[PDB]
Amino acid sequence: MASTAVMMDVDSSGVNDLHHSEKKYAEEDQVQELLKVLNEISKTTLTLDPRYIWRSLKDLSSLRNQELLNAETLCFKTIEVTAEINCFMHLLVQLFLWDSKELEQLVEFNRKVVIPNLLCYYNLRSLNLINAKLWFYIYLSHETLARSSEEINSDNQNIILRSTMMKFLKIASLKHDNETKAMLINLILRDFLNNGEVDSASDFISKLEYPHTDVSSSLEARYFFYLSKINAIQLDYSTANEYIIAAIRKAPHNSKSLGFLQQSNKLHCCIQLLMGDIPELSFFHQSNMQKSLLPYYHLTKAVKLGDLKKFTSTITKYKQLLLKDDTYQLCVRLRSNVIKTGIRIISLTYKKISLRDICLKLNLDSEQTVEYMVSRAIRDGVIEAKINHEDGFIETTELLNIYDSEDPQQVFDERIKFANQLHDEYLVSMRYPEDKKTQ
Amino acid sequence: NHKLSESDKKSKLISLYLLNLLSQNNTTKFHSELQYLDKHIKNLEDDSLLSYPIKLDRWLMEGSYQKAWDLLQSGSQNISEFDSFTDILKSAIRDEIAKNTELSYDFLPLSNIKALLFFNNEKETEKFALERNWPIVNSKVYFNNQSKEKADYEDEMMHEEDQKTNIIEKAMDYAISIEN
Amino acid sequence: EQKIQETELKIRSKTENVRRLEAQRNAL
Amino acid sequence: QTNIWEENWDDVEVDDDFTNELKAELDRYKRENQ
Amino acid sequence: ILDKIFYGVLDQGNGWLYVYETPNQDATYDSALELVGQLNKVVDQLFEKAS
Amino acid sequence: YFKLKKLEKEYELLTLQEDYIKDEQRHLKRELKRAQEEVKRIQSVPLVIGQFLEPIDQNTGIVSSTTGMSYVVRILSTLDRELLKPSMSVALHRHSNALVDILPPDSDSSISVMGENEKPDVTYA
Amino acid sequence: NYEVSEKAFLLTQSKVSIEQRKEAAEFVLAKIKEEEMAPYYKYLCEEYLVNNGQSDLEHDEKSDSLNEWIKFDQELYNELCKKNESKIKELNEKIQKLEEDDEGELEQAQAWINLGEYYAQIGDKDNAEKTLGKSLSKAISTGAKIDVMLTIARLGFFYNDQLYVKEKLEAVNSMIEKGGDWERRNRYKTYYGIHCLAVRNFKEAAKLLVDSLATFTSIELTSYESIATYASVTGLFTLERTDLKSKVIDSPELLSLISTTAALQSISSLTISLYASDYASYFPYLLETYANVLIPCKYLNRHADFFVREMRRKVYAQLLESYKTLSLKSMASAFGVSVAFLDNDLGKFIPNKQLNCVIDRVNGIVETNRPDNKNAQYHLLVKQGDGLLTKLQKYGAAVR
Amino acid sequence: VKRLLHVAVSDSNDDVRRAAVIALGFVLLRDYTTVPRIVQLLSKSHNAHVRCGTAFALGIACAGKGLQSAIDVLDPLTKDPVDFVRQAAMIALSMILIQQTEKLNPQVADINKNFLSVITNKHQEGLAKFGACVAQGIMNAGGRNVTIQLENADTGTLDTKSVVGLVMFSQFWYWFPLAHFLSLSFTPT
Repeated sequence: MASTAVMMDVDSSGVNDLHHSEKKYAEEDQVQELLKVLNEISKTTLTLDPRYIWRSLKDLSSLRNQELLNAETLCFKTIEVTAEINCFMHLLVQLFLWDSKELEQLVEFNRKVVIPNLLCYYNLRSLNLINAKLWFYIYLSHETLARSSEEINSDNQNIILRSTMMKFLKIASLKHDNETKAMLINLILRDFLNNGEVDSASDFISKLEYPHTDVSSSLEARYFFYLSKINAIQLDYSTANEYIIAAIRKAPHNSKSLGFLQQSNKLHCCIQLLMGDIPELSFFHQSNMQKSLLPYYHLTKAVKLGDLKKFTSTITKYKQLLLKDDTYQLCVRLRSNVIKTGIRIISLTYKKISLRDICLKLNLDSEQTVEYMVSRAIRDGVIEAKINHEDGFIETTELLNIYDSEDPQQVFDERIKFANQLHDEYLVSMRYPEDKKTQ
Repeated sequence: NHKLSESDKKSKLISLYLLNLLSQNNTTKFHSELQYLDKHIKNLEDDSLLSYPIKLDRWLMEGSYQKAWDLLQSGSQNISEFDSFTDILKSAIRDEIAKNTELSYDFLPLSNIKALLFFNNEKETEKFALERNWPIVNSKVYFNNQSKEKADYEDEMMHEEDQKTNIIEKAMDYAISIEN
Repeated sequence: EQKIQETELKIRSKTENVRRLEAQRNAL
Repeated sequence: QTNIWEENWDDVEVDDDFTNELKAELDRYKRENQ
Repeated sequence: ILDKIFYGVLDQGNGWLYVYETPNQDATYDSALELVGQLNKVVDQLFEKAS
Repeated sequence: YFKLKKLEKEYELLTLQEDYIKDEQRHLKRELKRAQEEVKRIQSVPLVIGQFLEPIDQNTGIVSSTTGMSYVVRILSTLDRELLKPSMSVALHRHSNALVDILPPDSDSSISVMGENEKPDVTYA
Repeated sequence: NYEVSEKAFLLTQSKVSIEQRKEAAEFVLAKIKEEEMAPYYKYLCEEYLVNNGQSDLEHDEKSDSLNEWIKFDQELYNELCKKNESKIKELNEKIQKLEEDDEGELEQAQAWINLGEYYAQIGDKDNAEKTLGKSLSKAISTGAKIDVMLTIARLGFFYNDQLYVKEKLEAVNSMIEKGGDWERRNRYKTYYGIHCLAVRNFKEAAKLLVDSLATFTSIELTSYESIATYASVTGLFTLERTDLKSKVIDSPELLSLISTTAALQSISSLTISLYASDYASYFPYLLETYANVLIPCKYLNRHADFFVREMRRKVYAQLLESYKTLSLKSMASAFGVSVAFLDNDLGKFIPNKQLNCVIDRVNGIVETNRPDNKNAQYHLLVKQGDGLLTKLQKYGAAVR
Repeated sequence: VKRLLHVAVSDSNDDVRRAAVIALGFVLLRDYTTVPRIVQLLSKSHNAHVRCGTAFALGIACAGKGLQSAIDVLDPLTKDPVDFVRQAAMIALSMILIQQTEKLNPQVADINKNFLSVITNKHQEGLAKFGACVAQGIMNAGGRNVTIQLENADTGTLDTKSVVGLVMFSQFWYWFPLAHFLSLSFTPT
């Protein structure tokens, strides 16, 4: 029972014992695997009263009991080292709100776990056995504050934490000191997304991606996730989406697809908006609103027309939901964009239309702001036309070519450049059986 | 947490300073500061001074400045302390429009452009356009070349005919060669 | 120090495309 | 929204055919006016 | 022409039969996209088949 | 710092040890590709005719000769199985005497042939 | 079942005429007397309910209902329950005797089928299936599996239902590929050309639906004009000038039923009238076709505007392909219609983009666009690989 | 080495390669270590001479050493169709295998047998049998109680003389009256 609970952890420690003698890939991925199966046993009734007794005994095990806080009494230096650390890993696991509610207790514990005899020698030894999420995933909760008077001061524990993560960013020595890292960024990112202005993300950019391989595509996507949101008000759209496009593409998430990928999708949906593309939410009908899309759809629904009021109405309606996702900042722009979009379409299809007939769409809307409004539109390209008011003729271009240009062959080049994608990758993985079969 | 103190023109300040940032013509940072902002709309809408740049940006970003250019002329903060960028912005406004006119118009009556520039003297305009170095005959701003085409760099790639292609060949040949 | 240390990891990591080409020599 | 429709584009819109027929009258009726 | 029995197009504003002529191209991407269709499918299947 | 000096140092050898190989390969690459060539040119025209009888196994089989010779020989490593065709007029080296290739079906022997009008000239009516 | 489900549909569609209402449940009101239709005629009286289906002796009787024929009585049920039980009791020991005597294999399944088909008459979507299952359990013949087809077809198409039946239609036809030798492929493609006609068929079984005829129809699941009508319109509205002017140009099939039903008068009729390359004539013929065709029939209505504007658009292709240079004025003006409004939805085809039409509002003039080297051929190329590339990214997304 | 490699690797003439391959195990002497892993590359070749050249340089570096690993590399090459090839492999291994025998190394028996096998085999060549009988007597040289040493960890120091006999004997089926040079590295236990 607690036995079997312990027995599982015995296997974990037994697999920790694998890593203990130089064997992570087993251990970590097992620990990874263990992290999931961790939900099973969970709790910590006799698992720990039997753990703190099974392993060995250490001062910190005592200070850990301050987190335990209970009564058992009863009767009943090596193996009890990183196991204890690996259990401090599970300590954090005992903190999930699994076996906890207020980790603000555990906050200090975390430090008092993190900082002492830990966050010390571990550079290549601990391999992302740090979970700074599960470090912060704790603090994540409490950042429901509100309450804290943030934090302490303002809010320095987080500033500290940032600096502490910074204190890791040093510790990210790239000795392999990586994996967990840009969660730190991601934290800081979402910390920006909490308050700060990401743009130092550019510095965070400037450092790195979570290099590289063994990082969870999840994070690597979650990397992109915020990293998308960089370009959000960085107002790069593709790349933002490309992140999403590199995030949802192969980030592995079903359980976490649920609330969390919606988020992704939300901004993702928000992307094509940035481009005014309005894909068919005909899919985004599905696994969406419910709780995510449909305002986006309403947006799309509006953005299909981009009818400012009807547009605004959605916003008018969903602003809080927007506000809930802070996609509100968006769309304030695509308003006239779609207006200008329509302006472009089923309309520019003459080599003109007039001033006033194209002004008619503005005679539908406004006048001689047209001049601006058209220049407003022409300004961006995003249409191609000309005018002369001296002509009063809003002169709407071809947009007509052939592939005479290198334009296709650009794409061919684009295709060409990709010729190495799977081709060079085949060699990227050629190794593994081929090389391990030698073993 | 800073309810500890708080103050009012703090709004005006950033308002000015966003409008500054706005005049400073750094868009994302401008907006990402709105993003940076702790309470945005709660703050924002509650400040006309903050409500200029946004509504402006609406006007601004895509390029119709009509009321905006008027709005700031009417702006109580422009009326209060802000006129610093107001004029700055006006230019900064029109340079876009200048390109927009450029885009929109090969040729434009030196009237219309001025009318677009909200100028009174067209020599006002004329300077710009010729500062812009715009082909101009009587009464009319022209764009014979609306753009910068050629002008040195961005070469050796993106329009190297076989060269790239050959490089690409060479590349693909290295996709053939690095194929080891 | 640890300077000297993970310098290996490069070589450590290097070890490999090698062994592909090993398979490649075979494969050839 | 139901289960499986013909799907996309999207539902587009509606109230056209008759609106057209209204004008298919009118247009033609206008053309009858013509 | 409507049946492409002939190659030309009508000028309304002009009132003319505007020039036109027969060919278009060779079926290639046509030929290609087939594979471009073909592959992933069996492969994604295979890609799955490994997973 | 130190035992690396012992330890660490030794691994540039591996670095090197790695390094050599591609070289060998590229050669070997070329090696095939140059060797690969005549492998084709093994085939050549001045061949003889026979009738494929039957494979003993892949790149083996009994066939016929226009001399009636039937012997264990080789065949296309070009073909395989579904590629291999169980009775064929065939292509044989004289001396190497092996199957160079099938002959797409022969026709005109005796018998005394067949009627062949390919696109007859007669319209009816 | 057929008229049932349609006179269901008809009145459940009742919009235009009280007769659309009236004529439909008219029979039904007698047909519920014909067959004990209540249990679905029950929900069928909840079908069109909450519009005009709101007047019933059991479910709902409301004045906003223009249909009171969506009424019942419990006698219907007593009658039914009697009928049903009668039917039931009959087959009960009969089938039980079919069980008792171990009597027949399909002959056992026979009174099962009878048991089942009641539910068709009854409007029971239940035992008939289980009955069919226990018919099919007794099925030693793909002909009994044919009856599965029938059954499942009577199942879904009694409600004009969807997938499971179609899936069954697959499943039932999947067993032996025979297809009732020549035929049940018909029923397959028929019902399939109805299944897929939900709401689509569009290109898909429209052909198939056009193709085989009249090689079956069903009575209770369909009439023959039905497919003809249905087959035509979609295949029509979908397929090629050539095809249509190869096929619906006419068929003895057509030639038989041409105007025989007037239940058309339009479909390709006014469309080949369109295909005559009209402008104005066909412009009514649409809605003339529409309300005479689309609103009338199950999917024909349910799809609605798929049809509407494409042929609307379509001709313009012709009209374009005629003219490089066409004055939209000469079009929209000289075609005696709303220029602008025409132009508007026509302009709504700019974003639908199926216009090569290069078109003016002001000068009211139309021009063309062309595939050239771009085509889609050298055009589409981009994405096609991309998706692969994605899957290829997906490919490498495996690794481990 | 790297030069020598490609030089060997690239070159037209085999024995060049072969010898060059052979010559490796000298500049490679001090580490026999990867030499098997190294010649593992050339353990495989289209070419025997390659696979010939392999045997020595490897058989050289471990002559006074171990690595059945290195050895066992060559055992298929002891079966490499050409007796001349394996003839080396015979010798080459036996160069390693004096004093090492008997369940310390069991396979020696086979090896010795394989000699005898070959030596008995009438269809194994006097390429094979030659080397075998030699490789046999190699293991048996100086009443089999004597060893083969170079860069002697005893001293830590090279012996040029230890080298020479090999290099001398290197060309032999070229010039048969040679091998007596091999007596150099003979070393007392």
